[PDB]
Amino acid sequence: MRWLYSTSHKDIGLLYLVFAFFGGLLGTSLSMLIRYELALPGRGLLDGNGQLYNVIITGHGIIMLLFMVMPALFGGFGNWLLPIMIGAPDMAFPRLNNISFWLNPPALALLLLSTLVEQGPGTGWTAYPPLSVQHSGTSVDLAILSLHLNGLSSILGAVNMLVTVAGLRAPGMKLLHMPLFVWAIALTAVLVILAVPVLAAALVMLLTDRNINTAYFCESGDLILYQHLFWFFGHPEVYILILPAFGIVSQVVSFFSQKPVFGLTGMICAMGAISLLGFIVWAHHMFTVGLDLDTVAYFTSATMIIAVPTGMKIFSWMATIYSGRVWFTTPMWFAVGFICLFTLGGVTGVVLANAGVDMLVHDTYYVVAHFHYVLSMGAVFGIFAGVYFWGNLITGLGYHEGRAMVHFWLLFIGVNLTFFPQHFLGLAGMPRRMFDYADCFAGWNAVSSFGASISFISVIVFATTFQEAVRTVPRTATTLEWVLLATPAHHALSQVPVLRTASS
Amino acid sequence: ARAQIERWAAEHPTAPRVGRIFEVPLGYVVPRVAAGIAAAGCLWYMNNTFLQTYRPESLSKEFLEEQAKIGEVAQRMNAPPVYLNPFTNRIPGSILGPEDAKPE
Amino acid sequence: VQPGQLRVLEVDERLVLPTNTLIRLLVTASDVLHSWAVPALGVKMDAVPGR
Amino acid sequence: AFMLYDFAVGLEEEHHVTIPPYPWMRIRRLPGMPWGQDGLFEGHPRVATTWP
Amino acid sequence: DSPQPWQLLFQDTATSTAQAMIDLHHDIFFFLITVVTLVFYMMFQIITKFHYSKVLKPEKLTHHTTMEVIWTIIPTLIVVMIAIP
Amino acid sequence: HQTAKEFYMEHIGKRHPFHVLPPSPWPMLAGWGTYVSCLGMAAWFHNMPTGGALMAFGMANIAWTAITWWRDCAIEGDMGMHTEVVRKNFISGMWAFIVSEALLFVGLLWACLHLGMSPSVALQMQWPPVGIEPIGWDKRALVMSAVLAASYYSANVAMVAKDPKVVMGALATTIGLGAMFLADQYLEYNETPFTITDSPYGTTFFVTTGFHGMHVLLGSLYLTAALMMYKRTHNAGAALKSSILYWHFVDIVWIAVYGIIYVGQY
Amino acid sequence: YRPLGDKELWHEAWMYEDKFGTEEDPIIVPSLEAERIIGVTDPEDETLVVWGILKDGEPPRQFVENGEFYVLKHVEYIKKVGDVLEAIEG
Amino acid sequence: PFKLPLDAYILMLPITYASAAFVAMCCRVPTADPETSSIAYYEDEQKSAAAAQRYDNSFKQFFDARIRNHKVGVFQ
Amino acid sequence: YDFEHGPHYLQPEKIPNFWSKFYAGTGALYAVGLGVPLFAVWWQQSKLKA
Amino acid sequence: KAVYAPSEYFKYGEGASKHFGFAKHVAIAMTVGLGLSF
Ligand code: HEA
Ligand code: HEA
Ligand SMILES: [Cu+2]
Ligand SMILES: [Mg+2]
Repeated sequence: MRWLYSTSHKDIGLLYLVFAFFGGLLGTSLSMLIRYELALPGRGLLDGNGQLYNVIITGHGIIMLLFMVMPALFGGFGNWLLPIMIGAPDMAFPRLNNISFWLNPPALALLLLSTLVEQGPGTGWTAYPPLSVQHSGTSVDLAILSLHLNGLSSILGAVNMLVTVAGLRAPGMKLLHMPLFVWAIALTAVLVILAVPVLAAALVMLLTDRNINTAYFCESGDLILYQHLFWFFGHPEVYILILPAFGIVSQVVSFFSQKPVFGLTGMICAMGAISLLGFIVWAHHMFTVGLDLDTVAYFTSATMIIAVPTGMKIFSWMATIYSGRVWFTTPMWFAVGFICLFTLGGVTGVVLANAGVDMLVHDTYYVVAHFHYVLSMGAVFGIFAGVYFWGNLITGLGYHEGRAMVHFWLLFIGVNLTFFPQHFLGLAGMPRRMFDYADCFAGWNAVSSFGASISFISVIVFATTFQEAVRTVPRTATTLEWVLLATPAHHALSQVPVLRTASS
Repeated sequence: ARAQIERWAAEHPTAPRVGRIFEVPLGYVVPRVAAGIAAAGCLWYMNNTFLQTYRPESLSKEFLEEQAKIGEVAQRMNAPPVYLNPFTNRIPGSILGPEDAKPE
Repeated sequence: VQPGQLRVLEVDERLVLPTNTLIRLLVTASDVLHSWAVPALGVKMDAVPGR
Repeated sequence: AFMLYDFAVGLEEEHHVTIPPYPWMRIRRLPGMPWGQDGLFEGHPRVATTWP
Repeated sequence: DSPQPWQLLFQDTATSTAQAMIDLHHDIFFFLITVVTLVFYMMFQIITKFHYSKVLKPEKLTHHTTMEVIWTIIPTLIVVMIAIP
Repeated sequence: HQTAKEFYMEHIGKRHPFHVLPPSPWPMLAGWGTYVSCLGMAAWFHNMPTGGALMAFGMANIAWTAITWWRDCAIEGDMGMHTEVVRKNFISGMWAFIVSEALLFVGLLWACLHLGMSPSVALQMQWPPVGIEPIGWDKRALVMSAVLAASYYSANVAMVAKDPKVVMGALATTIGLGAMFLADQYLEYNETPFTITDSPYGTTFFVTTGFHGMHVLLGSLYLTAALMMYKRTHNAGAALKSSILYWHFVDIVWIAVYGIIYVGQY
Repeated sequence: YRPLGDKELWHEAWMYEDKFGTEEDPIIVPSLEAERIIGVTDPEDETLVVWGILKDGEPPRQFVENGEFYVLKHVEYIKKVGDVLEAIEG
Repeated sequence: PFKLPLDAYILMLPITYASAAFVAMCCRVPTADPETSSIAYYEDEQKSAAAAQRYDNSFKQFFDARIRNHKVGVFQ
Repeated sequence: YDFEHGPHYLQPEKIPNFWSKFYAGTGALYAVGLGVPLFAVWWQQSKLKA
Repeated sequence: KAVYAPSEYFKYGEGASKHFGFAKHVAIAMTVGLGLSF
């Protein structure tokens, strides 16, 4: 009854964290079938089924995108940490926060049920027509309705987050004293509210094309219109999944350096510039569909601008570590690893922005290596940095430092050996979304499938890190959740704290 | 900024503070990651050995030796054969194919 | 396939194109989306039903 | 006043303008409709059958 | 023409357009190498020189307007140098 | 129970002006109602027998859960749990929901602008397609625009009035004017010489006007629910203001809908 | 008391006191419980926040360097300044 | 809220450039060739060809003198 | 323990047999999350093999 | 006798960055990167 009828933010955030762990387990299971079909030339364990391989990659991409990183960063750490960090007693709409969580298990259930109906939804996670429309049966409708339910969940969560930050701050605390995780969650909520309904409209058009015999994307329609609407949604979507990671990395790096964050207003402005530029660059996913050269020209020139705010954020993190008193712990290694390895994920994005180069590497494994650098090593490292940072506060359990270092090194080795060879495959022209490849692509495919098993082993080793905790008493901190007891009370902040400005 | 550091170091007593960059000793970390890498290698080997339903005939040693006899040469239905990828294999521009070369 | 040929990549009927000549290629499709990609020539354009 | 005038000049006028079956008219990618044969709210189908 | 085993970079070309694309890619990679080298070397030196066994207590450094303007203005020049080709 | 109010005053009410809720069963029931209705909708698309009844069953359960949730919210308002800052937060949440619905309509009208502006060879590059007789602006649609502008002004009356009879009469006039916008859209949907299956023009027209009509119906029901709370205690608070805000949003949406579809023939 | 213009009437002043708490004259923080979290900014930097915990029956305590001293006092009512004492306007 | 630092206006120069370019690209599309709702637009061959070549040459004519000189790379 | 009004909303050292149920729940979570895709593979391939 | 807050930071320049040589390390990094790029 506690975990079904909750109105507290700390319980709903923990429910999000557990649901995100379940989604990560499902996606990791779906990702071993991909790398085990792709280990050797010919036909592997899927018995030469291409529809089943397409179903597997569709389900894997949708699950790891929407049901793992999004509920962990936005719904998980955001719901637990936002009202404590700003000093709010609760969320603004506590029963809306519960339906924000409780629309996610119906969506995941519909997505998993679509795999068992007819031949499944083998379309890719983008679901381009007329491939989505040609599929006889019911599975594609279930997958798109799963997408609708997840989108409505994210919209309602963003509504609650935006009213909470605006209207329930502590007295004396303006929008200058909030830590950078709060700013990241607020800008993420703004992006969600602006971008998700475009996807909802596009999927409504897809439903009417599939089932109502309409003419949105058909013989007499326009198939480029779907790609326009979908990528206008989908490129803000990948900055929704990465800004809370920036906030977490700011909090972690600031903590263990014994220093405040370098260039606070520059950090906020860089996050805002990233948020604003994400809505006008979306047709960098559509360089090969046959657009006019002026459109291609503008979207090439505009996409390269996003590098400058990100470079300022990275150099500001490095200046935060600079001239400090740094103690390297397990969450600290997950943030230094973030800084060193998100750079490798962004430099290839610069290459992909230039449309002349993108004529060669569109829909190859160069793209895949890029977006597994920025997601499996930017967002996953951000998720795991906060688990070893706030875990004793959130769950009450400590962790063994040695097994956590074992888990970190296993994950770090297993991801640098899975996707670094996928660059060379894509430069040599190996296409995406294929299970049988040419005989000369065998060596890097073997190395990548070797790396995936190391990744799976590090997934297994993570379950053995938890242990009992030691509880102490706080006196002072720089953020408001490190003066609370571990775990805090059900109504944390019994008295609402105020921020007093001194005579200076 | 120091007090939250000292509080986190008390709630996480297994994390050592001894004065070195890698605080956990490598004698603990290296054998366990080696064992994990070995288990991953065993899973990869099991997939390669026992989980294939069709091995291609173009990877048999007879096909491979007969291909290595030919080299990187492509046939044409309207022309003499041509050396594939002439820049990386350093074919000079005068030579177009095997048969058109007719070695001196 | 037979030795000297490439597995997966080989077709039965090729496309014959002269060199040193300006060629117009009109790419389209009949049922779903496709893409005509030849990485040696630097050409990759999507085949869209109607375009 | 004009809407109350409109409510009395409603379903009384008729159109007999039959439309030939053009490729963009009466799309039937899936046979029929989920509720029947004709469209919803459609009591007087216009596109012609038996196209001479 | 056709891909090769253990291949790193692009295939060989038969048009001037594709060779122009590959040359643009290598020109971008010229800048990327220097960016990654600077980031990795500075991260290593910051990690080694500011460990707590070396540092008695940290320094207060929240802002530096000159360095902020410098690392804002240098990558924008690189962006516009890349964009025109 | 008698000390539950005492405990609330001792620990929550006298310490901060924000509202802390007791545990509630309605979010979970609404989520699994969405699950049931999605299964019914997917079965009803492909003419599976007893699929439309299942979709109606799931929608009826969602409607009942939402009605009981909103009755609980109204009860909590009547017992004085909401201060002024809570009501300001209610209007802020309504503004965020309005922004989301606005971007939904922006994505919907993007399709009208794209498909109408550059007709394709499949249409023999003629917009509007031959056979299609488009709906004119010089007719019943202009009467609809007049009625909905009158509804805008009458809803604007009830926002500023202080006499309760004026507020009730203005709200009833706004609701009755909204009901005439929908009863006449039904007449357009019956007299129109095309279908949603006839060309992208008919497709975009019916989908966009249907979404607008659904929003008109939701706003009319929300204004009706805000009036009965005022008919009882002569006080509505955030229920009156947010319903007026939503109604003004619907009015502004009709300007874009009329000026893109009816005037621009897109 | 600091100027109460542009201050919300329920912010419970003592935070808006016109005093710099010294060792020999601390700022008395009222509280409904024996402990309370308060937040003090750096006197040389508005952007930096240190949150501390004051306890009932303790000596004066300074949170930031060169900052105010504080003493907690357990009370049954906290003056919700904005309609408690400026309506008095004494 | 706070005072924007000196970086954010160096940020705002290419951001304003990108926003202006986006507005211009959106504006110049309904004043182009294929955005005509008739087959009778192309029966006037002089005006159609003139409008289409005007749409061709704009923003390309700033690049013709370096297209002809193979300025397609940072280095040569 | 009193989760609503006690000092901690989660007291994991006071559930009886906590470390047994915790490992049982973790094992069940790993089992379901790693075995649901394999059941979906088995289900589709058993329909073609008919 | 009251509870005093401790001195928590040095001023930038007299702690452990006086012996770092920031510009020297940036010059070394740019030299190595430019050598590899060339
Ligand atoms: C969230 C993004 C994300 C992540 C993390 C991953 C992780 C991995 N992915 Fe990929 N992948 C995609 C996003 C991601 N992927 C997308 C979008 C596609 C395209 C689908 C389509 O085309 O439709 C794709 C497709 C894709 C391909 C291309 C297949 C094809 O082209 O057909 C390959 C090939 O190697 C691959 C492999 C892997 C491997 C070995 C990992 C490894 O990293 C394994 C995972 C290991 C982890 C450690 C991550 C799990 C994380 C947790 C368990 C943390 C949870 C913890 C808490 C919540 C506390 N996946
Ligand atoms: C975590 C999510 C995430 C993030 C943050 C990014 C970030 C970026 N991405 Fe990407 N991207 C994806 C997720 C993401 N992407 C996904 C999922 C796809 C495939 C979708 C699909 O089809 O399935 C994709 C594909 C994709 C494409 C389309 C290619 C194609 O599919 O054909 C492009 C093209 O422009 C692109 C570019 C960029 C750029 C320029 C950034 C920039 O934001 C990166 C900026 C960072 C840096 C540039 C490094 C830091 C900068 C410095 C250290 C300063 C030095 C820099 C310079 C001097 C320039 N990525
Ligand atoms: Cu993108
Ligand atoms: Mg593509």
